[PDB]
Amino acid sequence: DCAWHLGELVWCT
Amino acid sequence: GPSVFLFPPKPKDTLMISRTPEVTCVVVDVSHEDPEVKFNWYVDGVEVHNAKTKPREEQYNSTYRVVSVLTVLHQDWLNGKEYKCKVSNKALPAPIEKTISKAKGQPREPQVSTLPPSREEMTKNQVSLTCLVYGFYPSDIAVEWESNGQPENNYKTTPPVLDSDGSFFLYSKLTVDKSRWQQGNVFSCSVMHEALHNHYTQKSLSLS
Amino acid sequence: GPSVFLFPPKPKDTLEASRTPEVTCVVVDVSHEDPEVKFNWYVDGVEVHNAKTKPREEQYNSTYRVVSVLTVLHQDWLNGKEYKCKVSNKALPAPIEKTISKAKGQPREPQVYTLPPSREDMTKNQVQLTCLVKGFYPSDIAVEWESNGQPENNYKTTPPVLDSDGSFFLYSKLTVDKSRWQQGNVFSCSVMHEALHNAYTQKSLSL
Ligand SMILES: *[C@@H]1O[C@H](CO[C@@H]2O[C@@H](C)[C@@H](O)[C@@H](O)[C@@H]2O)[C@@H](O[C@@H]2O[C@H](CO)[C@@H](O[C@@H]3O[C@H](CO[C@H]4O[C@H](CO)[C@@H](O)[C@H](O)[C@@H]4O[C@@H]4O[C@H](CO)[C@@H](O[C@@H]5O[C@H](CO)[C@H](O)[C@H](O)[C@H]5O)[C@H](O)[C@H]4NC(C)=O)[C@@H](O)[C@H](O[C@H]4O[C@H](CO)[C@@H](O)[C@H](O)[C@@H]4O)[C@@H]3O)[C@H](O)[C@H]2NC(C)=O)[C@H](O)[C@H]1NC(C)=O
Ligand SMILES: *[C@@H]1O[C@H](CO[C@@H]2O[C@@H](C)[C@@H](O)[C@@H](O)[C@@H]2O)[C@@H](O[C@@H]2O[C@H](CO)[C@@H](O[C@@H]3O[C@H](CO[C@H]4O[C@H](CO)[C@@H](O)[C@H](O)[C@@H]4O[C@@H]4O[C@H](CO)[C@@H](O[C@@H]5O[C@H](CO)[C@H](O)[C@H](O)[C@H]5O)[C@H](O)[C@H]4NC(C)=O)[C@@H](O)[C@H](O[C@H]4O[C@H](CO)[C@@H](O)[C@H](O)[C@@H]4O)[C@@H]3O)[C@H](O)[C@H]2NC(C)=O)[C@H](O)[C@H]1NC(C)=O
Repeated sequence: DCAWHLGELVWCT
Repeated sequence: GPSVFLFPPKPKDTLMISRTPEVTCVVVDVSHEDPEVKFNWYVDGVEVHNAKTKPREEQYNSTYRVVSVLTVLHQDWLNGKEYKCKVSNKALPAPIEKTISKAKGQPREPQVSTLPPSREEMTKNQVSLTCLVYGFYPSDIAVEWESNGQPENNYKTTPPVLDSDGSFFLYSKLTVDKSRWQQGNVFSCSVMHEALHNHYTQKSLSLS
Repeated sequence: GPSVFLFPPKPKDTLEASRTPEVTCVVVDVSHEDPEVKFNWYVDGVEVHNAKTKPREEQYNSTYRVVSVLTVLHQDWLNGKEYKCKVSNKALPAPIEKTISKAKGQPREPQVYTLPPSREDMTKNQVQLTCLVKGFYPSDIAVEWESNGQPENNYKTTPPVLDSDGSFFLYSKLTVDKSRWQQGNVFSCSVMHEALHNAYTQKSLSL
C-alpha cells in the first residue's frame, strides 16, 4: 500500500 | 575569518519519496580578497562528489556568502548516515569541518489522537481542535491540518517536548469558527514521521 | 571584559502573595585582577539602594561570576515598572546597562480547558490528561496538577506559543496509570496568571 498527502505521494511499502 | 554552518534536510523532504532531501553547508564571512572556497564532502567518512555550489551572494557587510548543497537519499538520512562538510580557504590557517546526522536512537512510533473542543469552549465564536502526538522518537516531524482534501491553515503547533520516557510529544491546535464545527465538517490531523507505516498517519475529528 | 545578564522574577513568585519576587543581574567573565563590580539599580530611572550581592563564585575558567539580586514588590512588577541594572568594572571601557520589565500590552485572561484522553488511547498502561490554556497575555504563567489535595508531579508543559490573535497558548500533559483514571478519580489543572480572578483558577477532569 501507499500513503498520499494532499494528493502527493508519501511512501509505499 | 570565515565561519561554517551545516544544516540538515527538512523532515518533510526526508519523509516524502516525491521530494528531494538535501544537506547545506553555508560559509559566511568570505573575504573580498580570497573569495575562493573549496568544499569536500563525506558520507560516513567516504568522499562523495555530487555536491553543487549555489550562486555566490555578496552581503550588506562587504563579505560573501558561499553555499554548497549535497543531495541525499531518503533512506541514508533515515538510516543515520553522517554527512561531513570540509571547507578550505586561504584566510583560514586550517580547514573547518562540520558533521550532522539524524539524532541517534531507536525510532518510536508517534501516538496520534484528536480531541474535540471542551464543552466550556462552546460559548465562544471560535473553537480549538486539538491534535496530541506523543511517544515519538526522533523529534523530526511534520503536522498539518486539512478538511475535504483542502489544507486548513489557521493552526499552531508546539515545539516537541522531551518526555520522561525519552520520547517526544507535541500538540497541534487548529482554530475554527464555531459554526463550521456545528455544521458537521470533518477535520483531519496529518502526521509525518519515519516510524509510522508509510511515514504517514491521519486522525479525523467531527461533531458527535 | 565582563558580560551582563538581567533576569526577571519567576512568574509564580509575582503571582503569590507569600513568595518573594526578585530581579537578578548576573555578571560573568569577571577577571581575577579586577574582581570589583559596582552595581547601580534604578526603578523607572530612580536609583534605589536595597540590592543585595550574592557570594562571589569562582568558575575555574579564569573568571568570577558576580550576582546582584534586587527584591521587587508584586504590584510594581505587575504595574510594568522598568528595572535597570548598571554594572561598572575596571575592565569595561564604559559601564554596561541592561533593563527589564514585564512584557507590554493589555493583559488578557487565560481560558483553561481540560480534555479527557481519547478512547483510542485506552489500551496502554497510562493515560494522558490534557489541559489547554489559551488566550492569555502576557506569556508569564504557571501551570500545575493535583488530585484529592495532593500534588501530581508526573506532567510536562509546553512553552507558551504565540497565537494568531497576539495572545499565547500552551498545553500541559499529565500522565497517570490507567486504573486511577478508570476508577473515577478527579485530577485538577491549576493555573496562575495576573489576569485571572485572584491570579488563580483550577479546572478538574474525571471519567
Ligand atoms: C555579515 O552578514 C552576514 C549575513 O547577515 C544577514 O543579513 C544581515 C543584514 C542581518 O540581518 C543578519 O541577521 C542576516 O543573517 C552574517 O551572516 C550570519 O552569521 C551568523 C553567525 O555569525 C549566522 O548565525 C547562525 O545561524 C544559525 C541558523 O541560521 C539560519 O537561520 C537564520 C535566520 O534565523 C538565517 O538567516 C540563516 O541563513 C539560516 O537559515 C537556514 O539556511 C539553511 C541553509 O540554506 C536552510 O536549510 C535548507 O533549507 C532548504 C529550503 O530552502 C531545504 O529545506 C534544505 O534541505 C535545507 O538544508 C534553513 O531552512 C534555514 N533556516 C531558517 C530558519 O531560515 C544558528 O543555528 C547558528 O547558531 C549556532 O552557533 C551559535 C554560536 O555561533 C550557537 O549559539 C548555537 O548553539 C548554534 O550552534 C548561528 O547563530 C547567520 O546564519 C548568518 N546569516 C546568514 C544569512 O547566513 C555575518 O555574520 C556578517 N559578518 C560580519 C563580520 O559582521
Ligand atoms: C566561564 O564559565 C562561566 C560559567 O559557566 C559554567 O561553568 C563553565 C565552566 C561551564 O561548565 C558552563 O557550562 C557552566 O554554565 C561562563 O558563564 C556563562 O556565560 C554565557 C555567555 O557568556 C552565559 O550565556 C547566557 O545565558 C543566558 C541564559 O542564562 C541562564 O541559563 C543558563 C543555562 O541555560 C544558566 O547557566 C544561567 O545561570 C542562567 O540561568 C538563569 O539564572 C537566573 C538568575 O539566577 C535565574 O533567575 C532567577 O532564579 C531565582 C531562583 O533560582 C529567582 O527565582 C529569581 O527571581 C530569578 O530572577 C533563572 O532561573 C535561570 N534560568 C535557567 C534556564 O537556568 C542566555 O539568555 C544568554 O543568551 C542571550 O544573549 C545571547 C547573546 O549574548 C543571545 O544569543 C541569546 O539569544 C540571548 O539574548 C547567554 O547565552 C551563561 O549564562 C553563563 N553561565 C553561567 C552559569 O552564568 C563563562 O562564559 C565562562 N567564561 C569563559 C571565558 O569561558
